[PDB]
Amino acid sequence: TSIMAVTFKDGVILGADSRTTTGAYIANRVTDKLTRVHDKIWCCRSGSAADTQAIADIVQYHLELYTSQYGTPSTETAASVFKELCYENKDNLTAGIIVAGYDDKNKGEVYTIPLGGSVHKLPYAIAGSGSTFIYGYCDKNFRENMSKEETVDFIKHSLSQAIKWDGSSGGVIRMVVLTAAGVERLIFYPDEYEQ
Amino acid sequence: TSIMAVTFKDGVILGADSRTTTGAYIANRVTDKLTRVHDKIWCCRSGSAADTQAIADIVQYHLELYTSQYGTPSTETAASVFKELCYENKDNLTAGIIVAGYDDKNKGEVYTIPLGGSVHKLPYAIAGSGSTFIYGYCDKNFRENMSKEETVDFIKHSLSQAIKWDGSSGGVIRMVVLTAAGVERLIFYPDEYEQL
Amino acid sequence: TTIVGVKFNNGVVIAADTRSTQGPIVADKNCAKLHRISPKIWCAGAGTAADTEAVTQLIGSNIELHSLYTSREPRVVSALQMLKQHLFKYQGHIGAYLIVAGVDPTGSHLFSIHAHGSTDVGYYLSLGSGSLAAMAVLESHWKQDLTKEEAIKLASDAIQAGIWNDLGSGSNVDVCVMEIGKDAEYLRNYLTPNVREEKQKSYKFPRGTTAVLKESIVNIC
Amino acid sequence: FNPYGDNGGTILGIAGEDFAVLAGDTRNITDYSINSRYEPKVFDCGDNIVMSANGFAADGDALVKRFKNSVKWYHFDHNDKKLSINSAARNIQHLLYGKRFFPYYVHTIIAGLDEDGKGAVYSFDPVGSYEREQCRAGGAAASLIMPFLDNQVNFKNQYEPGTNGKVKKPLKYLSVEEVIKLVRDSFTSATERHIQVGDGLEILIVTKDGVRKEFYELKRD
Amino acid sequence: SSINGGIVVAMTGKDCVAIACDLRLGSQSLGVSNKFEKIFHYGHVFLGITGLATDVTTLNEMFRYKTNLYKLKEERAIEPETFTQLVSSSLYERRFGPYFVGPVVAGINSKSGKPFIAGFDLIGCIDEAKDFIVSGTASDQLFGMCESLYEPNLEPEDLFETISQALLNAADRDALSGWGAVVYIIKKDEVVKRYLKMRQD
Amino acid sequence: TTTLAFRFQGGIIVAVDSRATAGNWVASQTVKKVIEINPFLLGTMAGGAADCQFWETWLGSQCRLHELREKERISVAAASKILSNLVYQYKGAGLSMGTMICGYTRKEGPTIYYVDSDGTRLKGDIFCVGSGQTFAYGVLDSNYKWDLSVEDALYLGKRSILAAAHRDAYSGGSVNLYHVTEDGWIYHGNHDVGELFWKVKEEEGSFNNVIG
Amino acid sequence: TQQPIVTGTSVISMKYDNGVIIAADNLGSYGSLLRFNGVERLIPVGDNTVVGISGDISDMQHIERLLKDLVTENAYDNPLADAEEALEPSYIFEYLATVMYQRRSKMNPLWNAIIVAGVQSNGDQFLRYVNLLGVTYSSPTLATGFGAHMANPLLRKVVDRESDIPKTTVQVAEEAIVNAMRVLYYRDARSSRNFSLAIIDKNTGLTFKKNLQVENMKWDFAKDIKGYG
Amino acid sequence: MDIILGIRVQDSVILASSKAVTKDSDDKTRQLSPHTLMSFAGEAGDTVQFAEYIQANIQLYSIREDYELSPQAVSSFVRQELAKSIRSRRPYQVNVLIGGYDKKKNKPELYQIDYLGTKVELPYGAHGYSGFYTFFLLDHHYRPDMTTEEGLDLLKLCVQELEKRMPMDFKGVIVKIVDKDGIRQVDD
Amino acid sequence: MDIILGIRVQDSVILASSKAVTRSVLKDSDDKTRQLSPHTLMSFAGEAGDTVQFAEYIQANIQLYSIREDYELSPQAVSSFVRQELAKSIRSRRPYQVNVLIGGYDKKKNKPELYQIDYLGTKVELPYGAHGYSGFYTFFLLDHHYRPDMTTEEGLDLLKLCVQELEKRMPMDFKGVIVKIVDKDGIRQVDDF
Repeated sequence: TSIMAVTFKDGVILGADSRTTTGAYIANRVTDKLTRVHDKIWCCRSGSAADTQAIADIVQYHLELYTSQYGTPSTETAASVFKELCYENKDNLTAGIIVAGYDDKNKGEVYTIPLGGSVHKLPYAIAGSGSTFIYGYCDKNFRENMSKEETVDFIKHSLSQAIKWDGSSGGVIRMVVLTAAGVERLIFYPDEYEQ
Repeated sequence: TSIMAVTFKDGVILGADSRTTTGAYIANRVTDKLTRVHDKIWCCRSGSAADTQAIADIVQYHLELYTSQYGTPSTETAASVFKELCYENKDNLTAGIIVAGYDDKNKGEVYTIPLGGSVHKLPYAIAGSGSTFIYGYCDKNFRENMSKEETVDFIKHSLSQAIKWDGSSGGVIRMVVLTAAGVERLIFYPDEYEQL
Repeated sequence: TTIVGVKFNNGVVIAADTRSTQGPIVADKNCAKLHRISPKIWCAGAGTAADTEAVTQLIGSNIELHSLYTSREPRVVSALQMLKQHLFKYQGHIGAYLIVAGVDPTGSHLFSIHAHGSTDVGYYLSLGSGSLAAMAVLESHWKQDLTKEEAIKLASDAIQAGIWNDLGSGSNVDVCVMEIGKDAEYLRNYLTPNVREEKQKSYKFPRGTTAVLKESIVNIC
Repeated sequence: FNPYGDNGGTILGIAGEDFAVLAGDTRNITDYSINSRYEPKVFDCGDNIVMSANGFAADGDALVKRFKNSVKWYHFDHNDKKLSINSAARNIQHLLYGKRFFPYYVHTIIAGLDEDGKGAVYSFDPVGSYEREQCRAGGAAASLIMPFLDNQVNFKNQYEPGTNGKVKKPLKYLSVEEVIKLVRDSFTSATERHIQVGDGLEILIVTKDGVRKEFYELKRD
Repeated sequence: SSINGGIVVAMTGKDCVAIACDLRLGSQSLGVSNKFEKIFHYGHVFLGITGLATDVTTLNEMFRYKTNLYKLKEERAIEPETFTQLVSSSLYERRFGPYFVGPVVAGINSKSGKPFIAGFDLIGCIDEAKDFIVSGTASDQLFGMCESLYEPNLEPEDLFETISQALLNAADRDALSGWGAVVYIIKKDEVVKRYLKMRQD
Repeated sequence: TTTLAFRFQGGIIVAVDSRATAGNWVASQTVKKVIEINPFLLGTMAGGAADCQFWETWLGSQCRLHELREKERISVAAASKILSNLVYQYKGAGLSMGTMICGYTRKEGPTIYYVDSDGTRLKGDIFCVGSGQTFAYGVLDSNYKWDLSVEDALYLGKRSILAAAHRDAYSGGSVNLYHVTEDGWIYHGNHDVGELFWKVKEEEGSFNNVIG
Repeated sequence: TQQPIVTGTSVISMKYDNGVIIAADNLGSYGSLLRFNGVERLIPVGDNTVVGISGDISDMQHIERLLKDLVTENAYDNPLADAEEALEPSYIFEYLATVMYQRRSKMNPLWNAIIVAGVQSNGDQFLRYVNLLGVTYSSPTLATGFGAHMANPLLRKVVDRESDIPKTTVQVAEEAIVNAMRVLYYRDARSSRNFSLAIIDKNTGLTFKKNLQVENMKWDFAKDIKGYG
Repeated sequence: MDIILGIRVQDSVILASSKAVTKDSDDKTRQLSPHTLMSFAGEAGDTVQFAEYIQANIQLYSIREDYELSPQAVSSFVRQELAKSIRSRRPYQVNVLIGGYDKKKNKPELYQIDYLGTKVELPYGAHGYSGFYTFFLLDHHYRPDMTTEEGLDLLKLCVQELEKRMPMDFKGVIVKIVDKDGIRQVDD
Repeated sequence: MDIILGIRVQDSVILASSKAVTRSVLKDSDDKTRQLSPHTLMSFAGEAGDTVQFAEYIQANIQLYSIREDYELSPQAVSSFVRQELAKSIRSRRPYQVNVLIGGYDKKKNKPELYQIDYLGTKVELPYGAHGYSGFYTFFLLDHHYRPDMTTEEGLDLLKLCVQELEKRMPMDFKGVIVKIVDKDGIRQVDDF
């Protein structure tokens, strides 16, 4: 419902909320919208849950085969696999997917795949129903070559605004940092971003 | 359409875009969406042009009659007239109105009448198709008391973002300031706000 | 169907084409679309022709009665208000889309009125099926300082573009100029670029070709 | 998704005593917008056979190219034997009926010379019914041309003067010039009364010598 | 509308007019009558009505009523232009409830002496043409025939032949018309009514 | 469209009109509504022209193959049942067809079968299928007998077609006659309906209601 | 396939005496939301072909991948793949039209309007149009979608017939294209201020201009409009 | 459904009406005037209501003026009533045949009025599909100088053709004759 | 539209089928029956085209079985086969809209048998039955007058009464009826009914 990915200076941070609603009722108050595809190169998905889970499983299997047979996949390879899966089933699935990854050569890459199967790189990406309320703010407060803490603060502010102004979005704020050091998981509770 | 009204220390400030579209075609690019219903009471209209114009004319007539009979109506009175008109004919009208006025209450006053004819009094209000993209921003850059220049800059930034991200909004930015000195009209062209 | 209005430094100019069709068939090839509301307040209509004619005549009669009652020259704002209130009362069922130009003691005015009852103000306006080509031409070749000749030529060029590029528009061009301080000047068939050209044969039947059963005389006189 | 569309053309085929004429307008349009002013629809398919499909442009082009391929394969498989007009008509009928449940949205007219050397015109319906005729018009202006041809070619409703409608006007041989004049007059009238008709007239004449082409200008140049 | 059939065509000649109409009346495919005339005259102005036959008869009766009252009140026969305005106003009075008719008015003004023809739409939009007016289920064929055949300033003898040929050839291509035709040639003081011989009847 | 066919001592008489209309506009008045299946078989066109032409030409090809293989002319019943079985496969796909298969064979004499697009196939003596079938069928029923000469039968067919054309707005541009005998069909020309109406009114005192 | 999600905008093109000019904006609208910017919709094929695509952009990427594959395939076992056996605008247009018609016939169309522009090997300018349903036609000036209603009337004022093509210089055609783009930005709600333009000339070759911006706009008179009465 | 037929012979008007209501003794006729009869067909009891209303109006006129209306005036009145009915809520779905003998001109007359309000005054007429199965015979065996017996024989032929060639069983027919002496019913 | 009636007596089965083929009336002498076997007859009604095809298919299958086995199928076996075919067709792409009556004479038991089957596949063994709307008009007569011990003449009289009632009551004119009789001597057709 509120999904984001930003590449600052040393890697990529992907952030999301944790609210899953089956209508006006909250079906899952704390859901993990961040799914691992490989060790690196993994981000969050929006839209229908079943389609996104199936696409994520298929992409994970395909990239496992790619790693076993031809070396190590890049972020663009995962973006292409997602694009093919979304485009060939254009009339069958409604997912919407952002893919974020890290590698030594490029040091952080993001790809956006909306409904219809198109793919765009962009320096930062926002998606979901709540992101509609943060289009201006994210445009007014994004800079290239930021530090990790500044990126965490920017994601926290944007996701807090999205949670506040969207009914179907917002539990806790989950963040994943992918850099050369490794993969780091962060969680921010409502008492933090609401104040 | 993107419309907003914010109260500051010396009064109230109203801002609007100048785009009217029929489907995907821009019928008007110099639209004036700021309507005067009393000397220091103005309204911002969104939705059906005919409904909003008719409601504004009727409210202006009622306020003129009130002035002839009673004196100077308050902004709450104009908001009440708008609410009555919108609520009585909710099934046949599509109009979202923001009523902003400066009077002895000071610091300006803003009322919101969304679809359905409800009334809400807010320090600042946004409306239109382009407001959805500037909600969070306006919640992070608003303060209760601001000067004239700061308020103008805030309006300019908000409407610039709304025009940038909404295809139904565009053109020039028109602003109206209501203070004890009177009424001021400001125009900001695309060569100015497309950067800041 | 293409109607254009352009304001110039000393008044307003309105122009239209002279084609009236029903479906893909051309009914009238010299139809008049410039309707006179008052001697110096004119209007051009698009949409249902009958509705446009009836509403213009009704508003003109009402404004004439008002002018006689008040002993003052009619104002185009009064006509605009009457038209907009009437159309809003009928909620767009009266399919008239009007461009109203005029000159009153308060100056020259140009407005556009839609079926549902919404009005717009501008220095140049276009309405109809060929309105997009006319609007493109107006956007391409307009400036603040326009003489009467420049405004007339711009309106005529917009109408010509609408004629040449829109299938629903064609035939001739009619132009009315208000020109504050002067009488309104009407120019019907200002441009006639669509002659029919001579046919290859004459089709005059010989007398007696048609077989006649009975011939009588009607007492009508 | 709607897999069909209309491009608004008009074609006409007339068979003479020793010649055939197939004419068509060159205007391609869609929903009151002019796609092109010169988009030919009448093609020489070979073996002195001239074919024209009117209506859906894509289906017409597909049918024309399929018929040309069929002619090529017929020449390959039968020692370059010339394809007769009736054989071509039957082959086109089979081609049209092969997709009856997803039919071409076109009306087809083919013209040539028969095995005896006389002009032959064959008309087809969208689902594959064909008949040999002397004069056949297709398109949106067919209803505005066929009565005129019936009056001026078959001399219908005409009688010799002085007989009080007892002796019909005898049929007379018409040269190719007279057919050309009648076609030009009919297309001029169609251009006058139909918005979708008229940017240029292209005529193909088939005789024993071969196929020749003529072009004339219409309104909306 | 378009369930009874019928076509009317009016043309303007030199100091004269012509108005012709078919005679078929039917219920869809079935033919009922071959004598249903669709042309009437009041004073010196002629009116032809196509479309629903019931509405044709109702309009004829109402217009005769109004014209008789006009003659009684004003002590003068009504002119073609005033009658055209009256018909347009009467048709517009039934907005949203219109008569499913196509009217055509013809006649020569008594005072000025010039010919006049006009046509009306469903709701009374006046279409004034100086060459010809057509109405009915075969209006496309009538338009084609008139565009191909009509010439300006025709003598009544040639005008009759032209309008008769146009009407007959247009009716021969229409399934809901062509059970007999009647033509009126109208001059300053003389009117001639002729019946035509045609196929299918 | 009337397309009548009846049996008599001399064989079979088939009579059709030639009017084709689309949206109340007459598309053509020279439409051949009789399909010559082979030198010994005729069929009538009603419903969809393309379906009738295509499938009756296919039936002619099948009959040619049958006569090549069996060295014997195919009976009318066999050809009619072949056509009916072919049509029954395509039922529900939108085919529209009403046909009269008429043939004179040595074994079965003169025979007329009616086959529609719904799969019905029935043998009969008199058939009239079309928009104006009622008037022609009434005329035939009023003036039928298994004693008529060839000329009387041809005139009866012309009269029935004329009545149908006069009382139906979708029928009648011309009249086409065919006479089927054991040696095949004979074509008896094309007669204009307009002239035929006047000729019949002058000879027989019918159509008094029409002024002439 | 069944409905477009992310859509492009009008593509305009015209012929001048020595070649073709084709321009298109860089917007990736998502309905009423201008979601994506900097999207290139003019695909260069070879040194002599430019393909302009309007409509669904996922299908645009699909057919540009198809064009890349076709270029790769043309070079296989072709020693003259760069001199005389190279791809031509006519071949590319025929392949694209065949693909579009085959997609239409299967009720699974590519929601695009495509303009193919270039210079043939004999020096003749090629400029043709295709779309869904496989409808093809040619004209001295072409425009897709919204630009078909506003850009074409202006361009036809310069090149109205075939005989006008030899009389039009490259400068006049480029000025007309820029003016048409400015008008489209004036009156189209799905338009963008930035656009790309390609010129194919028989002598000079392929010139690509990216990051162009609409300028010299008029907004001063808007200060004089107030209210609606 | 229901069959209504009428033939005007040189000195009489013959009207034939179906006797089936979906009863076998149904009289679908009303004597409007001693020299004017009307047969009605179509929908349900709206037909009876319309016929009774017309009959009451005509009887009131005859009582007031002591002078019966001509068939033309009666037909015009019925056509006006139907035309008013169609343009308002609750229209009448009634098709009528009016047969009357004009004493002033000494002549029979027959009028056919549709439910919409269309009047023709044919020499012979029918309402419904009965025109399809009979109009050929009436186009072949009708003269303007025929007598009453010839008209009765022609009507018998038409009724037999209707029975033979119509899938609907209308349960016989009832025949009325209008002439100088008034209205009689044929008992054959 | 089509009247199909069947009655069973102590030693015979009587079947009656209408003649009208109206769709305007084309044929008035249609025989809506097929001889499955010398002791088994089938009467059919329903949709046009389907009935004749289904009847001929059943007849061909029964004749093929009889030729292959040199033995005649009992009426119960034929009824079961027809019901199974209808039940298979009910869930196919193009089901047959056919209602059938089967009249047979079991020679092994020397006993008449009557079966009624609908297009759905509901088979019932009844002393008498009807397909369509004729049941509504003839059921009173059949319930009041029928006896298990009846002769051919009594059954014919009852059928005449039922046909007269149908003529007096049915708004549709079925234009007579054709009556066939199945007994130990085979199948016969009566005349002057």
